Amino acid sequence: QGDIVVALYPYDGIHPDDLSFKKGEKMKVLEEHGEWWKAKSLLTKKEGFIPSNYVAKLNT
Repeated sequence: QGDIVVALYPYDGIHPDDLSFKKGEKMKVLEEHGEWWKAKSLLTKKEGFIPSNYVAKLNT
């Protein structure tokens, strides 16, 4: 269905598919792969891979 998560910690695309997100930023996951999923930035609509320990549901 697609879950919405908010960047809890800034991420600078260090990988080829890792999507970069900045704390306070919101992201949506289009697919879950266990501990890793691919989300997209509502700001630049960019999509990449995000860890399940840097982003979460809501926050501030």
